[PDB]
Amino acid sequence: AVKIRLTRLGSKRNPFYRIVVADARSPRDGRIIEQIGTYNPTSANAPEIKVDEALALKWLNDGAKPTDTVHNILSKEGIMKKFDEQKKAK
Amino acid sequence: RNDRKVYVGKVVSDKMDKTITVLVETYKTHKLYGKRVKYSKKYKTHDENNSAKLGDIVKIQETRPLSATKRFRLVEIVEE
Amino acid sequence: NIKSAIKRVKTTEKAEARNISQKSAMRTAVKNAKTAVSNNADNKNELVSLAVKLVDKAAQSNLIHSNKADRIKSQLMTAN
RNA sequence: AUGGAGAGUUUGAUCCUGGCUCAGGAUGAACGCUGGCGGCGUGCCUAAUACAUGCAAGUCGAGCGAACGGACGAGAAGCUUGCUUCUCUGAUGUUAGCGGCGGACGGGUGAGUAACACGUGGAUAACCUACCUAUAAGACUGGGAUAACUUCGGGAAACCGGAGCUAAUACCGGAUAAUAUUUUGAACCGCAUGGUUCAAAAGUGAAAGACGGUCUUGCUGUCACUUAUAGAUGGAUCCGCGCUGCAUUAGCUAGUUGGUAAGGUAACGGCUUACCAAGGCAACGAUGCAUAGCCGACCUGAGAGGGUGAUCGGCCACACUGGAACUGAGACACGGUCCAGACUCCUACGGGAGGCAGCAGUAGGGAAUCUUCCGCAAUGGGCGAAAGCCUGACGGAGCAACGCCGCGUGAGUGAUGAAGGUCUUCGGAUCGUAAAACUCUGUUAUUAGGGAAGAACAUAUGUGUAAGUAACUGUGCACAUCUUGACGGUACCUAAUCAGAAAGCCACGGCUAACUACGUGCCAGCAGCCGCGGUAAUACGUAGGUGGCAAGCGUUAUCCGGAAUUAUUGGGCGUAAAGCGCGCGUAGGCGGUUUUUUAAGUCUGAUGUGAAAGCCCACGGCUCAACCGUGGAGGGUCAUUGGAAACUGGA
Ligand SMILES: [Mg+2]
Ligand SMILES: [Mg+2]
Ligand SMILES: [Mg+2]
Ligand SMILES: [Mg+2]
Ligand SMILES: [Mg+2]
Ligand SMILES: [Mg+2]
Ligand SMILES: [Mg+2]
Ligand SMILES: [Mg+2]
Ligand SMILES: [Mg+2]
Ligand SMILES: [Mg+2]
Repeated sequence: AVKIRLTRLGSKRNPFYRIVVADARSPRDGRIIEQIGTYNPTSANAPEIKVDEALALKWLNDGAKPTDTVHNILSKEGIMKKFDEQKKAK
Repeated sequence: RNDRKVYVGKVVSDKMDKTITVLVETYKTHKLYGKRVKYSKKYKTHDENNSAKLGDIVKIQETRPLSATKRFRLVEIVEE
Repeated sequence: NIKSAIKRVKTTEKAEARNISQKSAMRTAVKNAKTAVSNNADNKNELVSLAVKLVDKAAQSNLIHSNKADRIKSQLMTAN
C-alpha cells in the first residue's frame, strides 16, 4: 500500500535519504507521492533529521505505513506519539 | 461542478442526421516569424432536432464520446 | 520451471473447472428466464428469481463483474 | 551592460560576389604512442543474433491432514546393568503435499509505434481499484468431497489411469444482511444525456478460523473473515494544444460518416451486428512512402537558433516468432498455460524437453564496451504474529586513463658557466642552474602499530502511559537494556627508512606559439587549405634547439560554432545566382479618416500547475576540487479568474 520510506541519495559510502511517501510497488529511487523530510545517518556522529509534522500526520491518518527506520525517525521527532494521542482521543 | 470547454463556430455541414459539423477558427503564431496564421478545426456536434443549418453561428460544449467522431453538443444558435 | 509456478498451473485448472460450471449454470438460468418472460410463462417470477440469485452469486465469486451482474439483473427485472 | 575576434585561397595587380578550408567546444568513442596514484562517475551504440553453466521468487506449522525425528523418560537382565526391544508417554524440531498470499512488483530491452504514443492543459453527469486506513453492521446453521497416503496398472522417459482412505482459514446448500436491481411517491439541483437526497414495496446477494488471557455451564486480546460507505493508492477513457521528412506521394474511405435498435465492455462509443441514409477526410497536406520509442534533459551558440535523446527519473512498448484465453484486484502474464512456426535437444520412434532484451559468462557480429565475485550489514520489496526466510533489487568488491577532478615524478643552494651533444664567422654560441656537489623533505612508496562513521534497528527483556475490559493477556504510544557490518582491518592516523622506483606525446612555411644542421633530391615522401620536394628544403627523414600540453598527447568519426553561406534577430534578385513573356482573376496576406462599443490579439495582476534530478545562484559537507546535500532562481505557445484599453481584430 502507501508507505513512508527512505529513498537513497548521496554517493558511494556517503548515504543521504529523503523521507518520502510512496506506493510500495514503486522503485526505491523512482516515482513518489510526496516528500516529507530528509535523514542523514553519517552526519557529524548525530543523525540529522528534518520532517514536516503536518505532512507526516496527514499521511499517517490516510493509511500510509512507515518502514521500521522511518518509524524510529517519527518517534524521535515526536510524530508517532501525536498520531497515537489524536487517534485515542478520536 | 467543473466546467466543460465551450467553442463558437459556423456550421459547415448539416447533411448527417442529428449531427452538424462546426468549423472553429483560431490563430497559430509561427514559432520563428511570430505572425499569427488562421487555422480551422471541424468539430462533429450532436444536434438532436436537426435545428441548425449550414451558415449559422453556433455554440458547442464538450461531451462524452457520442459517436466514433462526435465529442460535442450544440448549446445554442448564436446567429442564423 | 519455478516450483510455485508449477503449483499455480494446477490450482488454475481446478479454479477454471469450478468457474466454468458455475458460469454455465448462471448462463442457463438467464436464458431460461428470458424465454419464460418473453413467453409469459406461469413460472416467470420463479425463473427470473433463480436467474438473479445465480447472477448475484456469480458476481461475488468474481466470475463476472458487479456491473455486468447489475446489467443482467436489470434487463431481466425490467422485462418481468 | 557580464555577452559577439578572425584567417587562407579566383588576379599581373584591384575592389566585389562566391564557394571551399582552418583556429573552438563536445562525445557511452575507437585507434596510435605512452603510462604513477587517489576520489567520483561511465563502460555492447553493432546481431530484438544464438546461447553451455550457476544464480535472478518465494514465503507462511499461529490455516490443514500426514510423515520423519524421536528427547525427557517409561519395562526385562543379555548378568554386557549399558545396553535392550515394543508393551507406552511421547518435548523442542523438520519436511513432501493441500490451502493463503506473492509471483502483474522489482530487473532487462527499444523491436514495433508518426499514435492522444508522448509532453502540457483540461474533462469523466461514461469508469474500475487486492493490500493499507477509517467508520458502521455482522461472522448463524449444515453438508459432500479431494490431495498427501495405501495399492494396483500403463509408459524409454516426460508423466498418466483405476480402487481405497483423510483434513482445512479448501469447496458447497440454507438463514440473516445492502445506498447494489426493479417499481412507485416525492424535494432540490446541473452541463444535453442528466446529479443528489428522503420515503413505500418486490426479487436477490455474505462470512472463518487460528494462537493466547481470565474469575474459565463464558467473557475476552491479537491476527484473520464478510458486507456497506468513505479516504488513500493505482489504473482506464475522452478532449484543446504541441510534437517528422517527402507532392518526382492528390486524391482517400464503404463499418467507411451519421442515425435507429440490440448485443457487448469497468465504462462512453461502429466497440460490434442488423436496418436506414450518404455521408466522412483532404492543398490548414489527406492517402501513401521513408524514418523514429517520447519527455525531463544533453551538446553547441552572445543570443535567436542548430544538433541529440547514453548513463539517472517519468511515460509507453516488447519478452524465440505469431495467435489465444485461463487464473486473478490487477495479466491476455520475461524466468505461467494452450496452439501454430522456426531452431535446439532427448527417445525404446510411440512420444517428450526448451527460450539470458534478469546477473555473471560464452560464441558470433563489430573500430569497440567489464567479473561465470561478496553480502543481505544499509535502503527497498514479497511472505510471516514474529524471529526469520527469499531478494544478481540493491549495498559493496573486481576489470578498463573511458571521462572529470585532485596530487605526485622532488625542494633549496649551486659558475666552478665542468664533460658531452649541437651549431659556428673557429671568436665562440647553445643545451644550462641544467648537472655534479652540498643541504633538506616525504606527498607518494615501503615497512611496522593503531583503527571510524556507515547501526537505524526489528526482536526480546523491564517500566510507564493511552484505549478497551469485570479483570487479564495482548494492542498503540513513551523511556531504558542486550545484540547485528559484505565492504574490512578498508578509509584515516602515527612512526621509521629512502630522491630513491613514478614523462610521455604532438608540433615548430603561413593561419598558429616555437629554427637550425645534415641527409634526400618532383625521388623518397608531406599535406586541413594555400601548397612543399627536380642538389644551399625553417614544408620530406633524422639530429640539436624550441613551442604547446601533460598521465596524457595525437589521429579518425560525428554534432554545434565560426557560416549574416536559408539572413525573425540578420542577405539578396540592372550587369555577379536570382523578376514568371504578359494579362484576367480565386483563395490567402495587407489596407484611408473620425466616433461609439466590445475585448479575440495586446498589456497588467491573482490562483493552480509546469515531478524529482539537472542547468544557474547561494550556502553547507567531504583536507581541496570533482562530487554530495539543502534552499532559492528560472523554465508554457498553459489553464482559470480580475483589471487597462492605445494599437490590431469584431460590431
Ligand atoms: Mg525502431
Ligand atoms: Mg553566431
Ligand atoms: Mg512471470
Ligand atoms: Mg528468461
Ligand atoms: Mg589531470
Ligand atoms: Mg609529419
Ligand atoms: Mg547560421
Ligand atoms: Mg545574371
Ligand atoms: Mg518583366
Ligand atoms: Mg525541477
